[PDB]
Amino acid sequence: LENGRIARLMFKLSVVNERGDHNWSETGERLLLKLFRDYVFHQVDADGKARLDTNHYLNCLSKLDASSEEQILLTSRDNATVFVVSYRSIRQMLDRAYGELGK
Amino acid sequence: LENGRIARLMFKLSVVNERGDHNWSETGERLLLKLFRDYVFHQVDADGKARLDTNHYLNCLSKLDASSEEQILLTSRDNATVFVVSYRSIRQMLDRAYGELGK
Amino acid sequence: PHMMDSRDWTQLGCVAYPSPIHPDYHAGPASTIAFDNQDELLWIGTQKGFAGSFIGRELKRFTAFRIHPETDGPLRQFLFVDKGVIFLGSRSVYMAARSGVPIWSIRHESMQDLRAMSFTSKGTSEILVAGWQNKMLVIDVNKGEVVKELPTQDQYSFLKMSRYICAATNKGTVNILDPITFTIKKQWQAHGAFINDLDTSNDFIVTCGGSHRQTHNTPAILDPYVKVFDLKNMSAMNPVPFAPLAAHVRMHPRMLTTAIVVNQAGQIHVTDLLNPSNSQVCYTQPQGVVLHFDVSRTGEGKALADNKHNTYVWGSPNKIQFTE
Amino acid sequence: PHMMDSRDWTQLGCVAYPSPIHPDYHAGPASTIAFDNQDELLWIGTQKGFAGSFIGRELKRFTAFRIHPETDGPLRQFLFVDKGVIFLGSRSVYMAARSGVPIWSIRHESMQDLRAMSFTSKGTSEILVAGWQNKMLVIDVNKGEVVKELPTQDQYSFLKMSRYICAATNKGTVNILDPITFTIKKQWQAHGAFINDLDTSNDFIVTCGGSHRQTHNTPAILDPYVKVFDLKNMSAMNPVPFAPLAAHVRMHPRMLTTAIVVNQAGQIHVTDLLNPSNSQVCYTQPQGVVLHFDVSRTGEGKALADNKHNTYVWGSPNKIQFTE
Repeated sequence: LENGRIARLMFKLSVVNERGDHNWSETGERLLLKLFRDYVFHQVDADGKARLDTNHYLNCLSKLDASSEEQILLTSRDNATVFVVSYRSIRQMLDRAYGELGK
Repeated sequence: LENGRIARLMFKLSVVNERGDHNWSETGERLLLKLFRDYVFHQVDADGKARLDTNHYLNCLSKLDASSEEQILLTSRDNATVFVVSYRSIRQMLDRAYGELGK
Repeated sequence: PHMMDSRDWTQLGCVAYPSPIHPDYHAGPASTIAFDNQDELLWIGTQKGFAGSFIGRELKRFTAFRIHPETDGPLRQFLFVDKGVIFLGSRSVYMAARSGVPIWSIRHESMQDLRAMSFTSKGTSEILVAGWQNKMLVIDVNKGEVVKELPTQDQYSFLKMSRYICAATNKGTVNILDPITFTIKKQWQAHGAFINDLDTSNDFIVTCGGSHRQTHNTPAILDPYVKVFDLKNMSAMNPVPFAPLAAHVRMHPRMLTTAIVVNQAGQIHVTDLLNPSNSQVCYTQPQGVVLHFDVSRTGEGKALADNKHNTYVWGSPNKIQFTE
Repeated sequence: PHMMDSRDWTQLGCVAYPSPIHPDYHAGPASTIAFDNQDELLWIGTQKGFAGSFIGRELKRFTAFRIHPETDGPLRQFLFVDKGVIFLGSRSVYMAARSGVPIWSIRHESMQDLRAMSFTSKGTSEILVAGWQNKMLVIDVNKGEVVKELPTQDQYSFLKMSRYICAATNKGTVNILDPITFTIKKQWQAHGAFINDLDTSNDFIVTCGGSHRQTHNTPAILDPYVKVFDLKNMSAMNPVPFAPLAAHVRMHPRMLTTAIVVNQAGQIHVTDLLNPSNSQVCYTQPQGVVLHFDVSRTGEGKALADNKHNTYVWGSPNKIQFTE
């Protein structure tokens, strides 16, 4: 149920990220959704050991489902790109990206 | 329920794919799981339009959950790497990769 | 003149941007800086179009993102509205929320070498964009679309709306443009060949510049004064003498007849336009040559970027606020 | 001799591997080929370690994957067991299912320039690996680990287990090794400087080779015969005359005293070792110079790879099967 909801958001996230391949807004939206994916699923500790945490995955996805206004810090590997952005905004961007692929 | 099962496999698949970063077997296993992800979520038609199909996602993930002996064709973008491999084998590889990250 | 009391003037923060570990470091120092009018932000651009934002006097990093393809070159200018930040590059205009969430993207064929933009007669709903090219474009900021294309004989390095659109050409003249029709109401000969900086209030224009652009015979030399124009009565005023050579200028947002004048060594004069005899003098300690300058909406924050990639914030040690 | 009836001999399939769109194309033609002993597969290696498998006489693509880092160089040899395929490179030994699913990976410090491997006295449970280096390694195929390291004075280009481990040195001699202890039982002077190919049945060794390796004065020239050794009674036999110059040889898996001999132009003789007077002659049409050759377990499929990147399968038009 809530599991069904999470699963559906997972489908969308998987489909939109790392595909093959116009305007500059698209470039930023693609990067933001990739950094979001990394925030949820690729957390590491100091010294870069993988931090596996099912509760973290559930919590992030639950906040995405609820379009939480909570803001999160998304950073590129090289620390050059930094977004401070709400789950609400990420949710809207995800749904739009998925929708545009269906066209 | 089955939704819960699918969601859990999604977590594992997301966590193991496109991370940061020994033996050569690891290289092949990482590639195979990435090509599997592409088989499930990045199907395109001739002329490369995204083929969105929730039933395809559900069917692939259901076969993964059941360790189906059905074999699927996984190919790299450049067509150089080609695997013909069962869901059963992919499931085993996924669970092992996820397990190894927890160590 | 009168020196500044250190209890009123000190270095409050500093940041290297782009720093050595930034992908644009190789391309040079900041291309522009500007105080936001909300959220205590200072924005800094790179020579390849990265935008970085920094919070408060200590310049705590906030957000950072590239606003056009890196082959487009420098981030030329910022503008600020309630919904987000507008970014200008030579080939495009970009708008994003301060979060980095994209709002719109305009990459019009007539955008060949844009250099400047300003608001117009419509508050923050519309901008004019121009540059070293013979077309100008009018953009609806709400819809994120070009609504008009205009011919221009003069090419522009700066645009700013106050009472009128004050338009600095790349030849050192200032055109005063009707904000409704964009027709030239008056041309003012400010400097001989170039304008390095322009600011304006509803009552004044002030500029820095020089008599010749750079050649292998002669470096571009700045003038020992700020040029001043009376916007209320549409006539030139006496220049403000500035022996250290005037590189940048901003009107003080609270002291309405006062200009803030900066030389390349970071020497600053706060000078009343109506009588220059009383001006406060202070010094900053830039590592390199000062390249850019801005003042916050409250007047309390002064920012300076140098050619060694540093951006500094100076002001009073007593709890300063950039806006509100 | 006797020509071959076209109803018994025709080109059944062909593939370019690596083809121009393959990442290893630039590095050259196939490095080795071998018929699998199951699933109707032919395996082809590239100069950078890609393995490609192909089904049936028409060489329908099956699987393909790189078996070592591409800087390791050529795929040197295949071996086949029930669980999967064993792949040898200069620096490592790799085992994977025919699907491409990894089974194990061994990259031992003493693997400096491996060239050859064979089974030993333990069926398919154990292999011996060696090369142009003075160490050999024994590998447990079930566990995927080195179980023994052995010194060797002779460096090897080929190894194959039949009655004994027949070991071709890079000097043109053949060492006959006890399969249990790996001690040399007998040394046979096959060719003057090199062996280009070796095959063996329980009763024979056959080799192709020449008197001098390549220099700028002299290309390596192949001998006008196949050298033959009696494994049953451990003595040399009369060579098999082969005027077209013998480049490759395989024992016929069903006609037990018969050898299949191939020259670089793709001319093939099927010749009884015990009396060479009766041999069947046929021709193939390779685009380039033939570099590799193998025969299937049934004897019905003949494969040839050329220096123009083609691999061909020849045989009877009448429903051939590679194994079983």
